[PDB]
Amino acid sequence: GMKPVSLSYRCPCRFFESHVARANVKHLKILNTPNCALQIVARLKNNNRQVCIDPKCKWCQEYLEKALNK
Amino acid sequence: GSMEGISIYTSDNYTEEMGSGDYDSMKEPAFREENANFNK
Repeated sequence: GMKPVSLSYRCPCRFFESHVARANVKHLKILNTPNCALQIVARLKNNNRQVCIDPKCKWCQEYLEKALNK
Repeated sequence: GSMEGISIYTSDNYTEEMGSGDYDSMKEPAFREENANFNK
């Protein structure tokens, strides 16, 4: 079988959804990419979609600090 | 976001998602306590 090389790309998302509600996302990741920018990555609950939230929002601010802990 | 924070993992670089979504509309809120600038 084979497996995608992975990692070889630039930015997972260059756009952000600036107004995501903590209510519509079940899981996030903090994309602190040295390659691109500080990105907020989230998975929608009902939509299940992988989207990115803008890091300048309010609830992401608390997320930022605590996400560094994994 | 959960209560005091969220506590999620820190991603260096990964391929769970390679392309940006259809999310074109982007305008961050500000305060959300008095008002969030966007009401709903």
